[PDB]
Amino acid sequence: PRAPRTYSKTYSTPKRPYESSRLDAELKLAGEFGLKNKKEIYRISFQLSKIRRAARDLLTRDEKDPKRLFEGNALIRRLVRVGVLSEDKKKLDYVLALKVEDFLERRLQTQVYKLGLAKSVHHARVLITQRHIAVGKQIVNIPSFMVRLDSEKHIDFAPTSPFGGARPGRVARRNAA
Amino acid sequence: ARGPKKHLKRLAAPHHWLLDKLSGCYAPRPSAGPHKLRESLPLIVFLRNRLKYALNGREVKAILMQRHVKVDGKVRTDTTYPAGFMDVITLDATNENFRLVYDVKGRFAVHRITDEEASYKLGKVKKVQLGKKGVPYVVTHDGRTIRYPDPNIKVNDTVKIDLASGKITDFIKFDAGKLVYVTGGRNLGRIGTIVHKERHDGGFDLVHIKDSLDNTFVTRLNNVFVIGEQGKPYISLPKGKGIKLSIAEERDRRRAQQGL
Amino acid sequence: SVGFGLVYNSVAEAKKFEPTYRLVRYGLAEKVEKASRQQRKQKKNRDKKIFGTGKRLAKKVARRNAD
Amino acid sequence: AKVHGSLARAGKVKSQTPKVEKTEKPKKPKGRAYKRLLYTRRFVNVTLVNGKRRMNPGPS
Amino acid sequence: GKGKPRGLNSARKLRVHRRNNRWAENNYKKRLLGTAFKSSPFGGSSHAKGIVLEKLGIESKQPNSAIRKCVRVQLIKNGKKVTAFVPNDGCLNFVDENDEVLLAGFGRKGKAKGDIPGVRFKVVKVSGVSLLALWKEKKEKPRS
RNA sequence: GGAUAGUGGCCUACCAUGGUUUCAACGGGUAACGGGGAAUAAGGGUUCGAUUCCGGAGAGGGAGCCUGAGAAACGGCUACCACAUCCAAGGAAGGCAGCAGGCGCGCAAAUUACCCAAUCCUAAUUCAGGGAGGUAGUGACAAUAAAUAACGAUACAGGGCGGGUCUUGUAAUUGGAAUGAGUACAAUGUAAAUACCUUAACGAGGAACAAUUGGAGGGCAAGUCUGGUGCCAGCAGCCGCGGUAAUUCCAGCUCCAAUAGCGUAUAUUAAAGUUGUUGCAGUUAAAAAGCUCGUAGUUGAACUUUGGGCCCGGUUGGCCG
RNA sequence: GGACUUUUACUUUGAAAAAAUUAGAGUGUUCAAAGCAGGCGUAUUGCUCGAAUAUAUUAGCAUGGAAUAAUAGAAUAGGACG
RNA sequence: GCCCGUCGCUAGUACCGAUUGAAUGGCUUAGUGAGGCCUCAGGAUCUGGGA
Ligand SMILES: [Mg+2]
Ligand SMILES: [Mg+2]
Ligand SMILES: [Mg+2]
Ligand SMILES: [Mg+2]
Ligand SMILES: [Mg+2]
Ligand SMILES: [Mg+2]
Ligand SMILES: [Mg+2]
Ligand SMILES: [Mg+2]
Ligand SMILES: [Mg+2]
Ligand SMILES: [Mg+2]
Ligand SMILES: [Mg+2]
Ligand SMILES: [Mg+2]
Ligand SMILES: [Mg+2]
Ligand SMILES: [Mg+2]
Ligand SMILES: [Mg+2]
Ligand SMILES: [Mg+2]
Ligand SMILES: [Mg+2]
Ligand SMILES: [Mg+2]
Ligand SMILES: [Mg+2]
Ligand SMILES: [Mg+2]
Ligand SMILES: [Mg+2]
Ligand SMILES: [Mg+2]
Ligand SMILES: [Mg+2]
Ligand SMILES: [Mg+2]
Ligand SMILES: [Mg+2]
Ligand SMILES: [Mg+2]
Ligand SMILES: [Mg+2]
Ligand SMILES: [Mg+2]
Ligand SMILES: [Mg+2]
Ligand SMILES: [Mg+2]
Ligand SMILES: [Mg+2]
Ligand SMILES: [Mg+2]
Ligand SMILES: [Mg+2]
Ligand SMILES: [Mg+2]
Ligand SMILES: [Mg+2]
Ligand SMILES: [Mg+2]
Ligand SMILES: [Mg+2]
Ligand SMILES: [Mg+2]
Ligand SMILES: [Mg+2]
Repeated sequence: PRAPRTYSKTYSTPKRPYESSRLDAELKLAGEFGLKNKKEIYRISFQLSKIRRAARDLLTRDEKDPKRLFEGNALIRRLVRVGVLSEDKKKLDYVLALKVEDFLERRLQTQVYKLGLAKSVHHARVLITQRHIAVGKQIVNIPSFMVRLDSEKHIDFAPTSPFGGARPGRVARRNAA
Repeated sequence: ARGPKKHLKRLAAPHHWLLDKLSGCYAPRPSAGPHKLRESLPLIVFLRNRLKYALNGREVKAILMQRHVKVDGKVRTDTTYPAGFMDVITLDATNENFRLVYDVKGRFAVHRITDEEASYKLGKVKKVQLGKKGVPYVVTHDGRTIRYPDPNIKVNDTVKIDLASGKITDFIKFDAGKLVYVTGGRNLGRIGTIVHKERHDGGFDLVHIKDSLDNTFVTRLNNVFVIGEQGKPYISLPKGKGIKLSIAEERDRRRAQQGL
Repeated sequence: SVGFGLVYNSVAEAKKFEPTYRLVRYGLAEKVEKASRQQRKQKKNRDKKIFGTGKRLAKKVARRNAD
Repeated sequence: AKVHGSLARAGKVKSQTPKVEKTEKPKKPKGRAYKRLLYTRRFVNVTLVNGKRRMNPGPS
Repeated sequence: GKGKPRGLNSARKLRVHRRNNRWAENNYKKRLLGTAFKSSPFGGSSHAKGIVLEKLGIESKQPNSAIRKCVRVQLIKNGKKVTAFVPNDGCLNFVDENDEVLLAGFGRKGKAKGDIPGVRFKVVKVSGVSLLALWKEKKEKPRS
C-alpha cells in the first residue's frame, strides 16, 4: 500500500582490496583534506565514474546530437556552478579528465581551510560540526557541503557561534566563575 | 473480481493530476459521470491541489456543501465529480470561471475566463443516430444528448452548447483545415488545424496536424477535437497556445526571464 | 520558523470552518472527552447482540428468581 | 580411517598457556583523528631508507 | 566454419544446442535436478540446527596427524545424521552431548574442508549460544 | 434445439470423421502465480521477482446456493470430509492467507498500544463508520548524512639557513578555549502524545562520554618480537603450518584493512572466452559416429533500369556582418 | 463511388502508448539518501516559474525505402493486349 | 624408483534385495450417495382459480 521510498548507495568499492599502491595513495588524500572514512574517498570516486560514464557516453553521439548538447551543456553547467571544472573547459571533452582531487578541494571542510580560518584542515572539520560557521543565517554542519563558488563569497561565521560574534560560550562562562 | 472497484491507490492515479506520492496511500477515485475516469479530473484536486483554495480534503467537502461550486451551470456537489476537458467551473464566490483545458504538457491547467465565455460549451460529437419515435440526437465527448440537431452535423464535429438550456446553435465541421485540439496520446495539448485524414477502413483513422509553427505531427482521430478556424478559435486557449516548445526551447526561455 | 496560518472574516466563520482540534488548542472549544476508541467498539458489539429495547429482557432475567 | 580417537586433550594448550593479562595503554583516536595520524605516521617522517622501509620492525 | 550453424534461421538449433550442452555445467544441473533439496542434508538452507548424538574425535588426513574433535548431529528438521567439526582450542568441553547445536557449511560448496576426512559442517552455537562467545568468556552456557 | 446476459460442443439429439504433433504435440517436472520490475556495470549476457503498482486465484479442503446491479461471497448460508469448542449428555456453536496476539514449524521475521488529524472510502450521508489508512512502540532488513576531539606554550632533539625563530614535530607537568551524547524550564511538534528542528539551565580530561571487527608465511596489507605447546592441542576457503629456537597454533606486545560497523554460512552475478550469437575447445590434454546412404532441420552460383540530362529547394560551414 | 489488385522477409519514421523503477533536466532537502517542490514584493489582504525529457526493443497498427533473401508468372499456350 | 590387483581393519556414500514392502499428494473406473437448485405431486391454513 505504501508508496516505495526510493534509496541509493553513494560509494563504490575497489575490486582488488589490497592494492597498497592505491592504498597509501588513498590515505594521502584522506589525511590531506581531513577525511574520516576512506569511504569519503570511495564515495567521491563513485559520482566521478558516474559523470564519466555519463559524459564519455555523450561523446559517442554524432557531434552535437540533439540530447548530447541539452544534457551536455546541462552537465558542464552543473560542475562549474560548483567550481570543479574551470571556466575554460565547458565543451565537455575535458570533463572526462576531472581527476578526483578537484572534487575534494571544493568541499566545505576544505575551503574553510584555504580561506585561512582553519588553523588545521581538522580544526575545520571540528568547528563546522559545533554550531559554528554558516553561509547565510543558514548554519552548515556538513563538512561535505560542496560549496558552489557563488556562496563561497559569504562563509564568515554564524551569528550564534561564539567564534564569529556571540555570547561567550558554554565552558568559558564558568571558567570565569 | 466480484463487481465494482471503488478505491484508487496512489500511482494508479492519472499522472496529469500531479499528486505527490507520499500523502497517504490513495488518490480520490473519480465518480461516474460525464467524463471517462482516466480522462478527467475531480473537484477535490482542483480545489485542493492545482488551485490551493482548500488545505485538506475535509475542507473541500465543507466548501461544496454551501453550493459554492457550479460546473457547466449546475451545483454539482460530488467531491470526486469527474470534471473533464472543456467543462466550465463557475465559482459563486469570487465570481470566477474556468474552462477545463490541457497544457501542451498534457495536464489540466487553471485558465480563468470571462463571464460571457462562461456560458457556452462545445463537444466533439461521438455519435449520431435516430432514436425513440425517430427523433435524431447527438451525443458528445462530455456525456449529453441533444435532440433534434441539423442533418448537417455528422460525427466528429464540435457543437456550441448554450448550457443555460440544452440546444446547439453552431457546429464546426471536421474537414481539411479546421482548428483542432489534440485530446489524447501525448501530442496531447498541441494545436492546429488540419493536414488530412487517412481513412483505414477497419479502424483507427489517422489525423495529420500542422501546428502554427510549421511543425507536423499525427495522432488518432478519436483524439482530435476540431475547435474552429485557423487562428480563429471558438474558446480562449491558455498561455502559449500549445505549440510544443522543445526541451532546449523551453529552457532557453526559462533562463530568458533571468533578471529580478 | 516558517509556518502557515489564516484569519477569518469573523469569529463565527473561524469556529465553524476550523478543525475542532484547533479550537481546543485555543480555549475556544471545550476538551470534553470520549471513551477510548476500542472501548465503544465493544459496546457496539455488545449492543448488536440485543434485538429491540433491551428494556424487556430485564423482564425475564429477573424472572428466573423463581426458575 | 579411525574415527574414535581420544578426547582427553580437548583444549590442551589454551588451558596451559601462562595467561599474561592485557596491559593498559592510552586511548587511541577515531576515524578522522586516527587516519590523520597515519597520514603523518606514514608520510611526513619516513620510517627509514636502509634499503627500504618496514612498517613493523621488531629487532632491526 | 568448424562447427555451429551460422545461417540466420538456425536459432532453434543454437538455443537447444546450448540448452542441451549447459547440462555439463555442474552448478547448472545441481540447481536444476535440485540436488540441494534431495541430497545435501541441510534443507538447501543456509544453516540447520541439530542435536548431538556422540562426541567423536577423527584422525586427521595425511600428511597431518592430529585428532579433530567433532560431533555426530541429528538434524532436527530432517532426521538426517551428520558429523560436524567443533572448531577452536577446546570447545569440545562446551558441547555436552545431547545438547542443541547450530550448524553451518564450510565455505567449500560441500566438499569437506581440510585434513578432517568427510565432514562438511561446523558448529556455530551449542545450547543456542554463540560458541566463540563461550571460548572468549563473554557468555555462559545455560543450565541445559 | 436447449440453456446462457449473450457467442460457442457450453449442453443435447441426429449425422460425419475429424483435431494436435520433431516447427516437439502428448505426458512429466516446477523447492511456478504472471507482469511493472530486482541483482550483476565493456558489450553480448546471467540470475531473480512470495513481497508497496496492475492482472489473476483463494479464504481448512470440496461442492452447492440464497440475496443482489454485481458473489458460486465464505469476517453469507447448505451438505459432505478434516479440524475443532461449550453442555445440565437433551443439545448448541466455531473458519485470522484482516489488525494484533498465541501454538507449531524452523536458519528465519515486531505491539494483544493510539486516532479518524491526514490520505481516501461507504451510508439515508458536511456530522456516522473505516485494525482501509495514519500515530507511536518493537526494529544494525536495507539506504543517507558522519562524534569519539580541536589549538596552543614549553622542554630536551632532529632538521632549516652553535641551537636561532622558520616548525618537522617526539614530548608521560601544563593550557585556557569549543561542544553534543546525555539531561531539561519552554515553546514548537502532535488527534493526544513521542522524536526531530529551535533553545535557557546543566552537561569532557584519561576513572574518560574509554570503537569495533577481523587479520599480520603466500594469494594479501601488516613482525622469521617475547612467552607457551611439542605432529599434542589447535590453525589452515586453497598452497600449507605444529614432531622443542613456530614468520601460521595459545598469548603479551607491536603492526595492517575496513570502520558504526565488521566476520561466518548459503545462494547468486561479475571475473568466465570454464556454456563461447558476439566468443571456446575436439592430431597427441576432455571430445570427430567404423563406413556410406538419407528424411526432418540448417544452407544454397550467377544474370531483369543501369547510365546520362534538366530542375526545385532544403542543412551544416565558409568570406563577409 | 466503381471496377481489380502475386505473395513475404528486412529497414525507416510515426502513432498507440500507467504510474512508481531506471536514465535524466530544474530546484541549494543546513548536506546527502530524498522530496516535487519552490522562488519573488508592496512580507497591508500577491507576484510568479514549475511538476521536463528520455524509455517498449518481441507482436499488432501506420508510413517512407526497393539494395539484400525468398514466392509466384507464357512451353501441349488453357498465355497477353482489343 | 615407481607401481598393480585380490586379501584384512575403520568409516561414509549410493546401488541390488524376500517383505505382491510402506508413505504422501494428483487424477480416476465401479458401487453407494449428502445437499441446495430445477421439476411432478402434496395441502398444516388463508384466503381470492391464488398463495
Ligand atoms: Mg469517490
Ligand atoms: Mg468508532
Ligand atoms: Mg441498532
Ligand atoms: Mg557427459
Ligand atoms: Mg558414528
Ligand atoms: Mg517439516
Ligand atoms: Mg453445433
Ligand atoms: Mg475416428
Ligand atoms: Mg525437444
Ligand atoms: Mg507453487
Ligand atoms: Mg541488460
Ligand atoms: Mg555464467
Ligand atoms: Mg510478483
Ligand atoms: Mg517467477
Ligand atoms: Mg511460496
Ligand atoms: Mg465459498
Ligand atoms: Mg476472517
Ligand atoms: Mg471478504
Ligand atoms: Mg436438561
Ligand atoms: Mg497475524
Ligand atoms: Mg531477521
Ligand atoms: Mg492498523
Ligand atoms: Mg496499521
Ligand atoms: Mg564511544
Ligand atoms: Mg574527556
Ligand atoms: Mg585485535
Ligand atoms: Mg605483505
Ligand atoms: Mg595436499
Ligand atoms: Mg600471534
Ligand atoms: Mg566487505
Ligand atoms: Mg552477432
Ligand atoms: Mg575450453
Ligand atoms: Mg591417452
Ligand atoms: Mg572418423
Ligand atoms: Mg545415425
Ligand atoms: Mg543468391
Ligand atoms: Mg518513437
Ligand atoms: Mg500387505
Ligand atoms: Mg427441470
